Amino acid sequence: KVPIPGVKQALEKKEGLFRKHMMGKRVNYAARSVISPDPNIETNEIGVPPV
DNA sequence: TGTCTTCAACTGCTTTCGCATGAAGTACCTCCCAACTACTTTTCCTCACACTTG
Repeated sequence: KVPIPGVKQALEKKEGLFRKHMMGKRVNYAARSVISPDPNIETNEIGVPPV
């Protein structure tokens, strides 16, 4: 009945410590935001909000 | 003596990335707690009978 996981469960499945914190990670110096159109910028630029 | 064949039980996975917002188990046990009522507690107060008198 929901037995605390051991190191084998800790390392595998969807997570696989390898998959959730090694093959992909959170990163610093990053932001996420809803994108808004704008034709006046270059086609190679990105409009960054002053925040 | 030696090699071969099918079935059923067992293994591991089968969208990604984030918000929310975290909450909730529970038997067995209880000692603690809050209660109503009664009972008990500490200081204080005030009167009273007998022998004897004449």
